Amino acid sequence: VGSTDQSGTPEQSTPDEVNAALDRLLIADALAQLSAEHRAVIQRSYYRGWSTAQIATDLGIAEGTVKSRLHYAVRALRLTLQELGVTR
Amino acid sequence: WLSAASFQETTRVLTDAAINCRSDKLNGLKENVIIGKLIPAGTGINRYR
Amino acid sequence: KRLKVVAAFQQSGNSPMGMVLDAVPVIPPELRPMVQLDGGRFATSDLNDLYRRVINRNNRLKRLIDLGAPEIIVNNEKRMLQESVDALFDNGRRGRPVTGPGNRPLKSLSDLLKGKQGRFRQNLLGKRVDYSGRSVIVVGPQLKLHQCGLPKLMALELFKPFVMKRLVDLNHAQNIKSAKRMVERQRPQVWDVLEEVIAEHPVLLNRAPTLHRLGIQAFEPMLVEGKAIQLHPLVCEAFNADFDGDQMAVHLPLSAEAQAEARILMLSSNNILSPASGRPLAMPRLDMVTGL
Amino acid sequence: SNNSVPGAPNRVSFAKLREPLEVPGLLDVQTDSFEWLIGSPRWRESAAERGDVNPVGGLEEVLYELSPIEDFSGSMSLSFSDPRFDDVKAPVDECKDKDMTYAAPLFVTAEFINNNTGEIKSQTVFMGDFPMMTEKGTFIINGTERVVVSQLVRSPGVYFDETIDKSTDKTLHSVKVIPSRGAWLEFDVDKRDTVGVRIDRKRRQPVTVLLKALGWTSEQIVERFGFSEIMRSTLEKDNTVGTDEALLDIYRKLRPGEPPTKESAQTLLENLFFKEKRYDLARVGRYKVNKKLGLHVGEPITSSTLTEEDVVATIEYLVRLHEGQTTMTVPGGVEVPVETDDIDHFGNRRLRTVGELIQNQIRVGMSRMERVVRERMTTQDVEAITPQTLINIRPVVAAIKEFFGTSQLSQFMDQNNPLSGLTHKRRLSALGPGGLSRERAGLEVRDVHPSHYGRMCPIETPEGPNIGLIGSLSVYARVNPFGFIETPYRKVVDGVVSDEIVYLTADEEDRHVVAQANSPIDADGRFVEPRVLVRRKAGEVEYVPSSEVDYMDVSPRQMVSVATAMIPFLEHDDANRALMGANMQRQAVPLVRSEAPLVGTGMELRAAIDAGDVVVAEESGVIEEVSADYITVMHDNGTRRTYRMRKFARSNHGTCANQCPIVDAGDRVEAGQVIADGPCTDDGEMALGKNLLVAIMPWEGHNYEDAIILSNRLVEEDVLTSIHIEEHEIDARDTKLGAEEITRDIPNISDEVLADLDERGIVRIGAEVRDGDILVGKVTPKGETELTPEERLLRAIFGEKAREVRDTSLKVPHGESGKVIGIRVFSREDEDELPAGVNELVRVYVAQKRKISDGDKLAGRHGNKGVIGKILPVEDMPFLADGTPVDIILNTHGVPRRMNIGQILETHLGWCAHSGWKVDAAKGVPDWAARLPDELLEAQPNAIVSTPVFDGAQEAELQGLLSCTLPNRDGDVLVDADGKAMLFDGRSGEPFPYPVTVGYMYIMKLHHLVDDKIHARSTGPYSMITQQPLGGKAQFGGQRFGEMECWAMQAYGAAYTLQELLTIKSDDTVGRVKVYEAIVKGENIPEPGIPESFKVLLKELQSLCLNVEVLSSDGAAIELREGEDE
Amino acid sequence: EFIPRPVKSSFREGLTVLEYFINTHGARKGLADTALRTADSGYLTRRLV
Amino acid sequence: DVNFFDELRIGLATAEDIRQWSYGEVKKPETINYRTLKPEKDGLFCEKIFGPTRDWECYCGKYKRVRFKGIICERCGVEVTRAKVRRERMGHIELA
DNA sequence: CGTGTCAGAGTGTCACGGATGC
DNA sequence: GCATCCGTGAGTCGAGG
RNA sequence: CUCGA
Ligand SMILES: [Mg+2]
Ligand SMILES: [Zn+2]
Repeated sequence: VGSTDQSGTPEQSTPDEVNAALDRLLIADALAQLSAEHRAVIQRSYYRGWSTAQIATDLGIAEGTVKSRLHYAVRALRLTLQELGVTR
Repeated sequence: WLSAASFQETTRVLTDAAINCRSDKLNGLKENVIIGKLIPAGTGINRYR
Repeated sequence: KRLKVVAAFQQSGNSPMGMVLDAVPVIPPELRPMVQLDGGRFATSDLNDLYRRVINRNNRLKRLIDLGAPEIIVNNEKRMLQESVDALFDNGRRGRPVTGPGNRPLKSLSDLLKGKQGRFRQNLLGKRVDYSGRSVIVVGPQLKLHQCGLPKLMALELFKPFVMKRLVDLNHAQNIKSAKRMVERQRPQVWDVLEEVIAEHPVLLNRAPTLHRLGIQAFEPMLVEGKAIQLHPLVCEAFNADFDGDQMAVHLPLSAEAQAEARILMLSSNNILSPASGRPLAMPRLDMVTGL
Repeated sequence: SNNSVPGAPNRVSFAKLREPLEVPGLLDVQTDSFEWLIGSPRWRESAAERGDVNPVGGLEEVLYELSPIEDFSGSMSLSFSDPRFDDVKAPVDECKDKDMTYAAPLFVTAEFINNNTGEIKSQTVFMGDFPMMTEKGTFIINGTERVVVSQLVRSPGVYFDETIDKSTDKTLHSVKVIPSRGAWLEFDVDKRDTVGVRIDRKRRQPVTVLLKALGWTSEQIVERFGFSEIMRSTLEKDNTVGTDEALLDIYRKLRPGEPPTKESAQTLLENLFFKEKRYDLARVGRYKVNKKLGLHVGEPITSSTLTEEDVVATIEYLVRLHEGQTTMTVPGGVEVPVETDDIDHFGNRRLRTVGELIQNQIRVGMSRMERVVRERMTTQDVEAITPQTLINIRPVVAAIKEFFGTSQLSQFMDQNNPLSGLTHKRRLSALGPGGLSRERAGLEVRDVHPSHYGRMCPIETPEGPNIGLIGSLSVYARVNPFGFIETPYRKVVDGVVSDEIVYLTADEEDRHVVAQANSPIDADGRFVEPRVLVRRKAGEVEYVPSSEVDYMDVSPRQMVSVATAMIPFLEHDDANRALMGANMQRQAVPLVRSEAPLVGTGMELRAAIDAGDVVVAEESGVIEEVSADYITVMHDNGTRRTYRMRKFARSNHGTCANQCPIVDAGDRVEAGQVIADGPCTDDGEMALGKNLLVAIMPWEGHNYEDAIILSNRLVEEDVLTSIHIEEHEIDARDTKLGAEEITRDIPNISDEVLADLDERGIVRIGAEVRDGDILVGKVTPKGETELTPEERLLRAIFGEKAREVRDTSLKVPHGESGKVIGIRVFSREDEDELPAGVNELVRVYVAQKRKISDGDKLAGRHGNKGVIGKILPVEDMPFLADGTPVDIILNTHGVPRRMNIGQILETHLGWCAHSGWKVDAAKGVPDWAARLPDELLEAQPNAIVSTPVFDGAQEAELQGLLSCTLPNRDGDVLVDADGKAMLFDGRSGEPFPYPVTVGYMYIMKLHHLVDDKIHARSTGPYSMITQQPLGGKAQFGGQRFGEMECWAMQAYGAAYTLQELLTIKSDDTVGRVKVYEAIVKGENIPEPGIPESFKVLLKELQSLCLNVEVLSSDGAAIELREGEDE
Repeated sequence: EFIPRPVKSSFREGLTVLEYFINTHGARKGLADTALRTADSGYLTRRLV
Repeated sequence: DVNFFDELRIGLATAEDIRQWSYGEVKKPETINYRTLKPEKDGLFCEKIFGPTRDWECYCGKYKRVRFKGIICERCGVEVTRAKVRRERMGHIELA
């Protein structure tokens, strides 16, 4: 039906990364205020996307130890974000 | 060949460019504009830069 | 003239055999994108119809070679493969071009580089830029020669990241995230903050066509109400700008060097004389000369 | 009085010349062309009195040409007859609402003729839903009013050219035979004194190669062309001889690659030029040949085909012109001159209107179906065939759909104001298919031709790249069934003006001489002077005896367009600013309330009525009931007709089309009288603006070269306030992971933003909405595998599960704001036909009330344009002696350059209209008012007047009116006999040192408002391929720092600004994000990287088998975030 | 070339119908070539650049 | 990726260079599937050749998570990186 | 899938230089 | 050896389809 | 296609 070179076809656009850049800045701020154990566990589950047992094998710790650290480190960030007015 | 291909006769310049295998020293106003370097003029010359 | 071609192949060490291709490269897909339409159907770049025709005729030739088809079909097929690669690289160069639906010539790969719509002139010598706007220009006699009046709504969006910075400094906003929502919603705090931001931060004014370098001049912005740009009456000669519906563009220099180039090199007060002749341009011209 | 025919307001005209013929129907061009196409009774009755015998409509004309369809044997035949229409499928406004097409089903009578069976089955066959033309002269395709524009094309015929050679500097000659359809044929004499012929743009063969193939012996050729030595050199230099030899020579150059048979070339050389299948000169094309060559000039037009006799007479016509001959008679033909044709003359340039442009599309669509018929005959049996089985209407309706859907002639209707719409229907466009390319239109097609007098306007034309290529039809002009434009004239017998009026075509006008309209004429009809200014062929103006005048112009304004004829004192404005004056009247914006101008031309009444945006009474009667919604009229016979008002409807261009009743309860209204008027109408007259108190003086530089100063009274009293309506739209589709749903529940949004929404997620009627407010709450399900690492962490640190949907709500664009006035919802659930894949569709109408702002573009009727430079408080404005402040301050410097004194003359007459006047009747009528009508000797305040174009008020009478202007309520005369008045500086109090011209001028608000034309962008969307910011305001894009603008930077030496513009501010993927972070962090601006656009350039040079590599200072190639595999 | 008959009226007086018509011939071709003369101008400019 | 590099060299592209660039041959003439929007294998949009439509999402659907970064899927042949490669990975047609 | 009359495109630029060609 | 013919170029910016 | 400087 259509050809992009032909007129009358809308060109593709991609939105700006402003909202993503600001969140990444705030996430990087709240990350520094974490213990070296907690920061090195959320960055292996959400930034590296590993499994619960994969992080346990790397850090040389127990299975439930990774579960407990992630459970708090998430709430620790929610504390730091809500104290700065980050919208729920 | 980069300053010429953006002026006129794009194919005629690009054909003779690959045959003679010309290499372009990126030192010129029109060239640095394309690649994003400071133009070698005004506040871009090495004296003031 | 023959030696010019022959001597080049000898010294360089590249074989002339490259002029004959055994394989043709395919440009990555995002440079020939196929977009879906709001009617359900699709629309693809012409390069996809050219690459498809080369593939169609090249695969049919592979069948004829396997089948041992008569030399008349194989030779007449090989000819069409040559015309296909010729159309993919420069459709229309030899003979009549490959028409698409509606007798429109398809755009080949070499069409992406030629002329005003080509890659060089359209997307390399000139680009669209962030931190810029445009509106109608209106004469403002009260402005000083180094000043210009731009609308408040224009400045807020133009200086949006700078306003967001100060909104979190003065604690009008909790975080930078909510500071962005304040500018999009135009909370009353931004208008007091916006004035602090544009303080002695020069802006660039331009009117097409940009005939000489004074077609772009730097000014000190002053927040004015309304939606029109207020231009000084003396720079009208340089811009060749009358006030019968003209529009001008505004560009905001960000880096320290860019502001310094606007403050010193491009400021309207530092460019009263014409660089072509040396005679002044920002001088009494119409009502001003009659009044004097 | 002016226009005492419909019952309109009494505008008093400064008319010294009587009007012999009243203005025709301004919509006839669109109306008459379509009535002929569908064979309406009105067209048939018009043709009956025209003298026609058995006339045939455009649809019938296509069916008769089509009939009959037969195979190679002749055993099967199909025929069509009696085309008829059923009632319209849906009313006009219903199609605008539901976005369908206004059409009526077309029925025809078809029958199958079988010679071998002796019986025929005839029945009614439905052909297709046929797009119908509204009474306003428009079509409605998918709910948008469109206008089929009349096209100026090269008329069919034989045309001769006198070209001058480049290298040998000898006068050459060429011929073109342009058929109404089929193959072309052009003969020419080159610089070697030889004659040749190109056939269908193929290679140029010697002219005798064609003559030998048609059966002409080499001897009979020498007998016919022997008187010239250039033809004796042609048969000798000829290559091949023989009837069966040059016939194959033509075959191998025309259809190469095919076996040449003596009977395969004998077949096509007859079918391509002499069989009505693949060749046809129209009834106008045949007629244009039979006059140019001087043959068959008496025979009734029956041959719809080129003949062999014409080809010889054409070559005979050419060779004589080459050697200086001026006269030729074809053997057995009348005498005719030998000359070259203009092709710009309106007798050789043809106008094809709506009916023909649609007829040609129907003809092409029928031919595609015809091939389906012949194919379906030889496949199916010859005994179960009915007309329904042979007919596949798919290629027919798809041919009319493709035309109205996509065509340079099917144009989105101009709907700024009624005048813009009326002008759009009367446009004549050279561009389009069959005409010319914009890149091939030279400076000769575009300029004014002397044959355009009274046919196409010499003023009204755009000043952009389409100058000259688009014109407007003159007022009294009309089109004959051939395609040429006729203009009326009064036949002068022997220096005696007669009331007999006859329409002459362009070439018919040259065979006589016509007197200018403003000729001094006796009450009996005899010219006062023996020598009178008269127009002659080839654009010659000279005096000539009174016994030589054959005709004379109907009205002075006969040569101008309708919009051009609306500029008072047009004869005092140069053509440059006059063009802008008419072009900007079509750009006026319909205001909240409308006032008719004090200074008029008389055309304002008919322009509004004929445009079709008012409400005229069809039949005489009394007003039974009147409301803001509808008007009911009780007729004399007893029937009732009710007219519904169009209230606050969005036009094509966002202007407010709003009709208002004029009559009251129990008013006797005559037939054809305005009972209600719409946008830009006041009591039935074009009210494109307002009457403003103007002072002509510089004022503190706020009106510096064409800027305008306005009194804030125009803001406080909504004088220049206009309503604008925008349409916003969004739909709910089916996605891969679910379905988009329109719902009030939107993730992570407060109850405060959603407060203006109803329970469905739609904004409620009446709610005022700024930019960014939600109009329709739509959420689309997004997959889990599409989540940012930070977004998945941010989702975990907020504990919000089940939010697999993201926000895709319809929000208000930047720069929009107003009240929500209407909502329309379309749901697949509720039988509403949506495109496949959609479940719901919502349209929200937002109306803004736009007061006049700083920078909004105002203009008058004389090409005096300008933006609002300053809106002073009412006290700051310079005010008159009685405290009344002026409304608008126009700079003096922008008056004597433009040569548009009409604004000064209007300002004078405008004041006299505002105040009124009384001429001294005692001691007789003064010597300046002797020519004025008696109705003008006394005027009341706020009187309305007409200054017809090229007639109207003279400076002798205008000077005399300023001397007797009526005093105000206090008894004081404010303006002097010069027209100037004493003003007071409202800012200081001191009176202005000199008197200033003060009066009333009609000012229009043009559709160039800052509310639309302001735009700015920090960041936003980027074009996916080039990674540069989008373009245009609607896409929230950035400005283009073009090629010329980069030279300015380099001329300054501003290197960092130049690098900054092209990198971090544009297409640097990482630099732009890091700059935004560096600003919100307060850090410094980082270092610019490499443009992604340059990365694409290299990847594109690679696709052309060019090995481009980037080398470092040492010489090693460096990659750009990529490798290479095999 | 100039028309052998001049426009004797002034714009203050008021041109006749034929006087106005012959004037438009030069006015329209004045605007018409102004678009072409700027094209060859802007082309000569970018060549000089 | 610094912005100081002296020369920009151009030359004829050997038919052996074209294969050195290409991440696979475009065999079939098909484009995508007009229901699933998934590109057909060895077509003009093949993910095995040019790259994945979505980031870290393969064709066969086995690898959709980020933890398998850099794995060449065995069932569909697609690598698992970001869709940024689909702007720079070249293909080629082998002519008969 | 198998296939057995034949039905057939756009047309108003031009200046200028140099390789192309009888 | 030269007339022919091919290929090159022909302002910038903005708004709505 | 249509218009604005
Ligand atoms: Mg202007
Ligand atoms: Zn896979």
